[PDB]
Amino acid sequence: MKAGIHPNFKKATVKCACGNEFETGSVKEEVRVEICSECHPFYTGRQKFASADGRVDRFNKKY
Amino acid sequence: MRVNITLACTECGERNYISKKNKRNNPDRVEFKKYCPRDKKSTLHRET
Amino acid sequence: MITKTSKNAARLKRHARVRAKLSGTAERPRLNVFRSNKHIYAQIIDDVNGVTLASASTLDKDLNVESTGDTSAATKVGELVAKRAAEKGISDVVFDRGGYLYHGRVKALADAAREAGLKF
Amino acid sequence: SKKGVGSTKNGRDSEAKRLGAKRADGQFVTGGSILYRQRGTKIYPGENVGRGGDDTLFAKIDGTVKFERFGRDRKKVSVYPV
Amino acid sequence: MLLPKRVKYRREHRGKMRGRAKGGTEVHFGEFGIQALEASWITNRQIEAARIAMTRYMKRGGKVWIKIFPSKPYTAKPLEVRMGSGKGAPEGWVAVVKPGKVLFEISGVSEEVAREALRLASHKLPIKTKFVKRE
Amino acid sequence: NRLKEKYNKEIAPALMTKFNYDSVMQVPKIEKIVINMGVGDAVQNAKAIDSAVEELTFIAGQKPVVTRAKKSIAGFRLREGMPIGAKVTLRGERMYDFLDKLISVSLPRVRDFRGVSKKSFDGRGNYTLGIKEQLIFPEIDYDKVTKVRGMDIVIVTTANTDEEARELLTQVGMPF
RNA sequence: AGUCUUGGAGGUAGAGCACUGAUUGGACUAGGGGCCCCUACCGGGUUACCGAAUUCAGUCAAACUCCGAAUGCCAAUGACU
RNA sequence: GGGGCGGUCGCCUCCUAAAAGGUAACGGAGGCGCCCAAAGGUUCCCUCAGAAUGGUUGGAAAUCAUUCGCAGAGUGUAAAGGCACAAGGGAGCUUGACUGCGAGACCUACAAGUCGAGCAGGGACGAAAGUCGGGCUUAGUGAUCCGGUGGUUCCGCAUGGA
RNA sequence: UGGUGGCGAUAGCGAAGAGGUCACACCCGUUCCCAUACCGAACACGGAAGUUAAGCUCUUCAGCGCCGAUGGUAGUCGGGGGUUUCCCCCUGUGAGAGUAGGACGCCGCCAA
RNA sequence: GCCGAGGUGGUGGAAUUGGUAGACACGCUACCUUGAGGUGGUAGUGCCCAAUAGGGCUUACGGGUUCAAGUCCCGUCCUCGGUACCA
Repeated sequence: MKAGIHPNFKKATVKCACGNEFETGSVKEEVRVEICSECHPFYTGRQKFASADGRVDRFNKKY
Repeated sequence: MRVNITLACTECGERNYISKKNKRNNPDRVEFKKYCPRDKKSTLHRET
Repeated sequence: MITKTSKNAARLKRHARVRAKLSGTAERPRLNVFRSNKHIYAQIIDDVNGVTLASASTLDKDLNVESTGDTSAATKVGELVAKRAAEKGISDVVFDRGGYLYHGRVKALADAAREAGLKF
Repeated sequence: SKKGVGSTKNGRDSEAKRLGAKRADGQFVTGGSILYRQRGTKIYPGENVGRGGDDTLFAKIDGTVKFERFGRDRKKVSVYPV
Repeated sequence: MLLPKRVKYRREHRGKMRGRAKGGTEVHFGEFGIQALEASWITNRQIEAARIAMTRYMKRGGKVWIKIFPSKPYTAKPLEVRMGSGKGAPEGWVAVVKPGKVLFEISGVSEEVAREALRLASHKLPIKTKFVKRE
Repeated sequence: NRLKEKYNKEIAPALMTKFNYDSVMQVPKIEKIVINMGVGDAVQNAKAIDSAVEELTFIAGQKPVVTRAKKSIAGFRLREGMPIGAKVTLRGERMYDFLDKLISVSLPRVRDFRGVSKKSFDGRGNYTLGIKEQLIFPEIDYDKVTKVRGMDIVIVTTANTDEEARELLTQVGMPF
């Protein structure tokens, strides 16, 4: 590694708003995250909100 | 433009050498160390 | 895919660049160096006759070393090179760094032969 | 009738430069004498033959001249002593 | 008007007409062909007239198979001009026809129509020519 | 640190017994990750190269090369030189850290994220992430962002065929 | 000096397409048209209307050579004349 | 291919050119009257053009990997010869783009023109072997006379200077 | 086996196999020498956790590549004849293409 | 026939000094002023696909140099000007 060229690297304690913590090494010493992988709904299988929401209109006869 | 260049010595002041250079790519006075047979050694030369 | 050619293929190309400009003539044998991961090897070759005259490896059960890849292993195999080159009298030799740098174990070989008395 | 047409546009040509073998195979040849005038290396220098700045092949020592071959499709001048 | 689309050198030498043809001496694309018994230059216009006579006698040609192409150009100085002062400007295109060279061919049509079609082709050509079957 | 241990421990026996290799060395490994930038606005905006010479030093601390055009192009108003695009190559520990940033931290922040494509394999075993917005993992700092200019990531395995690189990158954590 | 023997350099006559240019036809073929259907030039539905590049088979070249003569040339070696 | 008119006049490359060299025409094609202080030297590195795919803005084509590419690129510049052990690409350090030469050759009517191992004096790069007397070879140029400039244990119309 | 050399790819390419305690390697890390326009990919410094998958060897094979005759022919030196943009005969020479075939290694040195 | 010049929007015509337009003055178009035309005033203006955005054809044409060509180079057609002389 060239000296005086690269920025530093400390042990990043990546957080998440769902409380899940994770560890990398970055420029930032500590990182707070609002949406991680396990918080994002695509990673969590068939998600709650958009997949429960995305039923197309059943020819809305109902009334 | 391309100019005929003499390269005079500094320890002796004697001319002893010619090569060419640009007046635009080398606008400043150019210098080399060459051989001065009066001085019998490698010596710093100078455009005159 | 990503595929790589060996260390040895580029090593032989960069050795063949070296071999175009210096050779193992009469009364200047070629001092060749091979630099394996687990040992190191050094021959003293006539390239006119096709004959290696003296040889030394860290693959020698006499005068062994522990590390075999250390600079001290290269220094000991270099002093064996120069000692066999004095015992069988070539007395003047040409250093073929063989497709490597002149940096580490190879430079340790060369400095050991220059100290012990091979005139490169 | 005498109708005037001119203008060839293709007159000029360069001076003939005398390339090629100046000495032969089995020829006795002294040192420094030019063996082959060429451009590029149609034929390579071998033993005791040098390539010049204008890529001429010259003999470095006295001796006979041999035109052997460099293997695949490639030639070579080499000078030997007696 | 058979014309090469591009040519390296617009002014070439006239060459020499000696030896037989290198190849194409035998009919293999068609069934019936026409060989040259002599050597000549055949221009654009002779291949035009020959091929038109071929098409007009066959009245619906299976294939006509022109085997020679006018690659070589011939230049000509203008009328009533003295010798010298440069080579003349190019005027035409020529297929060099060595003896024993199959010029045109015929497939899918019976032998008598092929005889008379290549005969009407032959009377447009400057060469002595012969009919040739496939062997 | 964690993605190497996850890869070795969980993946290499599982992938080795999924593709039934006749040796441990046949198991594909992600060798390198090449991050292209490809900023060609250097012509009309001469400073712009420093954007992502600044940013890609922050994306991964290995400084990218200010890479040059190898051929003059008149249709792009560009002579040979006048450097275009930055380039990071990556192998070691920071790279598994970088896939840890991509998989676990960044790729949620793609603001329209769905299944990123199955059809981004070349036919040899290599993958590219095509990024259009330069702020995905939280270091990028909207404050220091005006031009949204995205990125090309070239995830390069050692896989010889293609669907075993598929089954590698699914197990590393890339969703599809 | 001649001739026999031997070794060479050089790429023409010939021949061949392996480069470079030219070029005949078959097979497919992304694509360009024309009949159009609706239709955000969007999706298409066809055609012996043309086809770049691939492949097979044939041609041509003073400034084309994967090849290559006969001669002439340069030599050495003895041999005679 | 009468003369005028037109065109040309020197140098380099190819074809003519007939397998050494040579070889004409107002024969066929082109270039030159420079450029480069790195586009020279040396040391260590290393491989091109295009294409198929995966790819934002990115388009047929900038930048990226990825295979296939002992050569379709490159070689400052015409053309030929040559080159992937580089002569083609990078980086470090450099000034041999030196001085006195030069055995011997090529070439040629002469004038000239070209090559040159090696020697000495001083170096450059390299650990060394070694390589370096410009660039990849061949164009990029002109005699003498007369002047200008710089330097010299040279002469200087009686002698010392001039 | 590993290094190193000469021989025209008859050496090659390509395809399918077999081998690891040594040996060459793939590999494991960068703490120092060094390095990477970026980076332990490379180059170096070390080490020996497993790996015969790749390089490497060692078998096969005639698909591309390569070597390659004999005969015949084209051409041509010399002599000659003809209706002479050319052709023919005689003496000697003699291709190129195509083939029959050869070939997927011969040969030195050193250390194990 | 030979030599020199020039071929540009519907028009006459500049760009001819190296970096991409198709200037400028006319027509043309939309609007304005007038009862209405003309003059006059404002805004556009090669073309075709596109609401704008935006990409390409384009400097007589066909082909090269170039990363680029209206310019650098050659050929075809045309229009200009000069020459076509000596018996």
